[PDB]
Amino acid sequence: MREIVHIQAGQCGNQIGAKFWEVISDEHGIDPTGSYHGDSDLQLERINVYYNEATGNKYVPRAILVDLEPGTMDSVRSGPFGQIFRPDNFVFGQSGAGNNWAKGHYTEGAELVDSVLDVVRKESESCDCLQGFQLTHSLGGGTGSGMGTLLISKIREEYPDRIMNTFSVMPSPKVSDTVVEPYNATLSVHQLVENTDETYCIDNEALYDICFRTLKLTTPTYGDLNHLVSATMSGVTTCLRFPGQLNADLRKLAVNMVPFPRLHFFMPGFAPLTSLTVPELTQQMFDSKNMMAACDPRHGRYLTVAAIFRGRMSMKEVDEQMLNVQNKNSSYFVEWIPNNVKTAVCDIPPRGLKMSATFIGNSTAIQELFKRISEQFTAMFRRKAFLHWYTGEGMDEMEFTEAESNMNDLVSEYQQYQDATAD
Amino acid sequence: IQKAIEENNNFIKMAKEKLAQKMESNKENREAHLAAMLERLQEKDKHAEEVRKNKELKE
Amino acid sequence: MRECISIHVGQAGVQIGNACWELYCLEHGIQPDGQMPSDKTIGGGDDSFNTFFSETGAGKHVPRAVFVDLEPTVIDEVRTGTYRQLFHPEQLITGKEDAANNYARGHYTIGKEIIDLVLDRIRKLADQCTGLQGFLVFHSFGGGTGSGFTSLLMERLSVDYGKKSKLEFSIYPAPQVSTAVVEPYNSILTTHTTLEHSDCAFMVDNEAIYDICRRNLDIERPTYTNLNRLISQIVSSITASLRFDGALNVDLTEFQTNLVPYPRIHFPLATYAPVISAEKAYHEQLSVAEITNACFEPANQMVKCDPRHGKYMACCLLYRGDVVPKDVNAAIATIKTKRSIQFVDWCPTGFKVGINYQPPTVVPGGDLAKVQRAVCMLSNTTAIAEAWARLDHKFDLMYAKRAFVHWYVGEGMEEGEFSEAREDMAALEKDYEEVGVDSV
Ligand SMILES: Nc1nc2c(ncn2[C@@H]2O[C@H](COP(=O)(O)OP(=O)(O)OP(=O)(O)O)[C@@H](O)[C@H]2O)c(=O)[nH]1
Ligand SMILES: Nc1nc2c(ncn2[C@@H]2O[C@H](COP(=O)(O)OP(=O)(O)O)[C@@H](O)[C@H]2O)c(=O)[nH]1
Ligand SMILES: [Ca+2]
Ligand SMILES: [Mg+2]
Ligand SMILES: [Mg+2]
Repeated sequence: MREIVHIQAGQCGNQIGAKFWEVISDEHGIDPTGSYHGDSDLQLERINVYYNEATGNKYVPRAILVDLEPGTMDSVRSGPFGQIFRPDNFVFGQSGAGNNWAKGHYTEGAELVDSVLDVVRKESESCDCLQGFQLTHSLGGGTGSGMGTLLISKIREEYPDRIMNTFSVMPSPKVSDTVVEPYNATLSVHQLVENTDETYCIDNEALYDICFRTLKLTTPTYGDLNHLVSATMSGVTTCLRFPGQLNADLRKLAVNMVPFPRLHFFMPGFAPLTSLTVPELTQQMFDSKNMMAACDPRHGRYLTVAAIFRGRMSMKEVDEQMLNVQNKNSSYFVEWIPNNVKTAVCDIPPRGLKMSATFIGNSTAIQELFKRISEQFTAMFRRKAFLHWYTGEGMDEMEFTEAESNMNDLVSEYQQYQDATAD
Repeated sequence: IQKAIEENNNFIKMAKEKLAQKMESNKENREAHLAAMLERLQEKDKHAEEVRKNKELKE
Repeated sequence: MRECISIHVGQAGVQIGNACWELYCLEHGIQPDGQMPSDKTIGGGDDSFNTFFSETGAGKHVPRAVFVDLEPTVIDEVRTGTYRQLFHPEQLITGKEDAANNYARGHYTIGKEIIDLVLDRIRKLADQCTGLQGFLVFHSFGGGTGSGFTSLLMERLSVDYGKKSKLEFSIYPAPQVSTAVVEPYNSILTTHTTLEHSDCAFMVDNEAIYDICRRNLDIERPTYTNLNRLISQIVSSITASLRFDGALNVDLTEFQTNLVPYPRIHFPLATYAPVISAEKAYHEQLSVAEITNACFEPANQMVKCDPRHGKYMACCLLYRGDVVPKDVNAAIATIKTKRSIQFVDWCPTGFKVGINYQPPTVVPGGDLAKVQRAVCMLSNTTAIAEAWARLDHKFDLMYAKRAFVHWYVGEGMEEGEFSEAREDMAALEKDYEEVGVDSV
C-alpha cells in the first residue's frame, strides 16, 4: 500500500516504459487484459506498488503516458499490453518537439504540462500512501528531455516531500546522428542534478557496446538495446515489487545510495549477458563489460552499492562471494563509508533465467559519462552551433553556460570524494 | 522527602521543556527547508515566463 | 501488583516481541487463544505470571504489551498470525509510512504524528495495573523507528511516569543482517537521547547472536527467526524472576542494585548457556558446572567484547531448571581459580545467584535442544565499552565527510545534534575507563 506513480515521456520514454510493464506484468502474472493468472502469492503481495486494482479484479498500471506527438503512443496502444493502460492516462499533443529541449521544456511542453498534472493528481489522490514517482525518458530528444524535466519540476512543486526517481537514457553518437543531443542532454542533467533524488543512467553507448561486442549483434536495433533496459529496470525494481528487507521502498533506497544530494546518478549493471554459479554472477556483476553506463568502475571509487540476486541459490554462498569481492577489491570502496555494499535476494528469477544478478552502483567513475557529454557539448557551444534552435524559443546564452558549469561542477564533486581519504 | 519530590519534579519539568524545544526547533527547520525548495522552484517558473515573453517579443 | 508493561518498537522490537510472548505462553501453559486451564482464578489474580498477563472475565490472559511500528506490514503478521487472538486490537498500533531508516523521521517527522496515540494506549494498560513496576522497551538501534521513535517514546514516558523504571532490550547492528548504511548514526543518536531516560539496557549484538547460531547450532545462514528464538531465551531468563516465584528466586530489581553503580553505567553484558542442537544434546547431559563455565566463554556472550581485558563491577548468575546451590557454589569456586575475573578495587567480588526452578522451554520446530537446566550471566564489565568504540568509530568515518547527513537535516535536525550526541558517547567511553582505574 505504498504506491509508485509511473510516468513515461517522449519516444524513448514510452518505448522502454511499455517494455518495462510487459516484463513486470509477466513476473506478477498479469495478462494484457489486467487479470491475474499466476501461481505464487508472492506475485500479488506488493502488487499495489505499481498497479491499481479496479473492481472486477483486474490490475491497471499506475502509469501515465506523455508525448508531444501521437506516433509513439499509438503503437503502444496497438501493441502488446496496450489495452492494459488506462485510456484516460494517455496525454498527447500534435505539435511535437523536433528534438529541441527548449520546445519541450518552455514552449510546446508548457502547453501540455497542465493536462498531464491533472492525471498525476488524480492518480496520486487515490494512493493509500504515495511513495513518489519514476520517470522513463531520454535526455537527447526534445519531449522526454525537455518536457520530462519540466514535469519533474512541476510535480516536485506539488509533492516536495515525495521521492523523484528517473530512468534517464543518455545519448551516444553510436545510436543517434542527431547532432543537438549534447545540448539537450546537458540541459537535462542541469535539471536532474537539482530536482531528482535517484537517477539510473541508461547509457546508450554502453547498451550498444554490449549488444555489438558481447552479444555479437552487428546492427543493434532499438529493440535490442531495450531488451537490456527492460532486464535492468526489472532488476532494480525487484526490491520494490516483492517482499524483502533491503531497499524495499524508494526512500530507503535513496538513504542507502545517496551520501550527498547531488551525487544521485547510479551505474546499473546486470548479469548474465549471453548472446551458472554464484561466484560467476558476482564477478561478472562487478565487471565493466556488464555496466549499463559506459564507465569503468576501476577508474573511480564506489560510494555505495546495492546488489540484487534473483533465483533459488545458496544465501551462504552469496554472502561469502559478496565479502570476497569487497575484500579483493577494497581499494575501490571508500573507507569513510563503512559497510557500503548491501545485498538482497529474491527467490523469483526473471523470465528465461534460473538465476540473475542486478547491480546498482554510485561510483565516482560516472564522471566519465558526464565528461563525454561535456566534451561533445563544448565542441559545439564553442562554435555557437545550432543555438538559434534554442534562442528562437526564447532561451538566453547564459542558460547554456550555467548548465555547462553545473555539470562540470558535478564532475568535480565526484573527483573530490574519489580523492577523499579517511586519515 | 521534599527534596526527593523537588528533584523528580524538576526532572519531569526539564524533560518536558527540552522536548518541546526540540520539536519546535525541528518543525521550523524542516519548514524552512521546504520553503527554500519551493522558492527555488517558483523562481524557475518565473524564469520560464521570461523565456516565453523573450520569444513573443522576438516576433 | 508489580505489573510490567512491554513495548515493542519497530520491526526488530515487534518480531522479537512475537518470539518472547510465544515463549512466555508455552512457559505458563497459555494457549494461542489466551486460555490457561491451570489458572483457577477467573478474571484476575495476584499470581507471578500476572506481572506480564492481565485477565479478562472470559478467562483470556492478555499480554501487558503494546506493539508499535510506523508501517503496518510487520504488525499485520501479528494481526493475522497464530497468536492474533492473544492481543486486543488496540494493543497493535501501526502507521502508513515508516521512518526510512532515518532517526529524524522516527523521532520527528513521522513519529510525532502517532506518539500521542501510543501514549494513550500505554495509559490504558497502566490504568489496569494496581502497582506498576516499570516498562520493558524492545527496539533496534539501526532502524529509523527503533531509534528515533523509541527515543521520543522514552522521553515522553519520563514525563508521564516520572522516574518509574524503564528497561531496554536494544539490538546492536551487525553487517551480516543490517539494512542501512546510516545505522551507526541512528545508534549514536538514540543512545544519547535515551541515556538519561533508561535505568538499565541489555544490548544484543546481532553479530554475536549470528555467530552463536552458526557455531553452536550449525545454521548456515541464520534468519531473524533463528536469531529471535535465541534472544527470546535470554529475555526469558532475565524476566523469569518476575513471572515465576520460588524460595531461591531473586528479583530482577535486586540484581539491578548490583549491576548499576552509576546511572550512566547501566549496560550489563549477558551470556547464555547452553546453546546446543538436539543432535549434540542427545545422551549428553550438561551439568551445572559445565553451563556455568560456558558463561565465561566470550563466544557465548550477547555482545562481542573481551571481558578478560576489562574489569568486572558485578557478576550475576540467573539459573533456571534442575539446579541447587550446592552445585552452583562448587562450580563458582572452580571458575575463580582458573579464569581471569578481575574486579575493580571498589566492588565486592562475590557472585550474586538466583535460581528459578521452572525448567526452560523450547518452541516447536526450533533449533535449540530442550535442556534440564540453563543459566544467563549478567555482568557489569568495562569491556562492553568496546561495543561503543566500534560504533563510534564508524560514526566518525562518515560524519567527518558529513556523508548522508543531509537526510537528517532535510527532516529538521541540525549538525549540533550529531556533535552533541557524539560528545556524549565520548564521555561515556571515558566514564567506562575511569571506573576501571584503581583507587588512589
Ligand atoms: N535480532 C533481530 N534484528 C532485527 C530484526 N529485524 C530487524 N533487525 C535489525 O534492526 C535493524 C533495522 O531496524 P528495523 O527494526 O528493521 O527498522 P524499524 O525499527 O522498523 O525502523 P524503520 O523501518 O526505518 O521505520 C537492522 O540492524 C536489522 O538487522 C529481527 O527480527 N531480529
Ligand atoms: N534505448 C533507446 N533509446 C532511444 C529510443 N528512442 C530514442 N532513443 C534515444 O533518445 C534520443 C532521441 O530522443 P527521443 O526520445 O527520440 O525524442 P523525444 O520523442 O522528444 O523524447 C536519441 O539519442 C536516441 O538514442 C529507444 O526506443 N530506445
Ligand atoms: Ca487468574
Ligand atoms: Mg527519436
Ligand atoms: Mg521498519
